[PDB]
Amino acid sequence: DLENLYFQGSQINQVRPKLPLLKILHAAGAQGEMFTVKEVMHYLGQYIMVKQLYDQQEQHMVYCGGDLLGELLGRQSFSVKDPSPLYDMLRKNLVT
Ligand SMILES: COc1ccc(C2=N[C@@H](c3ccc(Cl)cc3)[C@@H](c3ccc(Cl)cc3)N2C(=O)N2CCNC(=O)C2)c(OC(C)C)c1
Repeated sequence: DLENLYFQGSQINQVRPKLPLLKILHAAGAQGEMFTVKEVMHYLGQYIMVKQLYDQQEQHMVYCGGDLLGELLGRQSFSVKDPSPLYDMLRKNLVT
């Protein structure tokens, strides 16, 4: 089966975060250094919640400036409604 052959070694698609992003996931309670992209998103959400980087009024708004997360994103702020910067950062900080 060629479809089986193609997908072998590639059915979970784990990533190894680059060291600064790994430190963020660890601060949100992650362990080890291999994750699914779904796990990375869970831990990043948790990180923002535990470091209180969101705005209690406009909870879609993240103020990451002066946090390690802001350094990785190259931003002072972002909205979960317009998550382009997060896509960019994860493309650069997740290794297959
Ligand atoms: C209107 O209020 C909302 C609405 C949605 C999100 C959100 N939306 C989820 C989400 C957003 C963008 C992408 Cl690309 C993926 C997932 C996910 C998330 C995951 C990673 C990051 Cl870096 C930020 C947010 N994410 C969350 O982490 N949420 C889910 C909703 N409530 C929560 O308890 C936490 C949200 O996130 C806060 C952490 C800012 C707040």
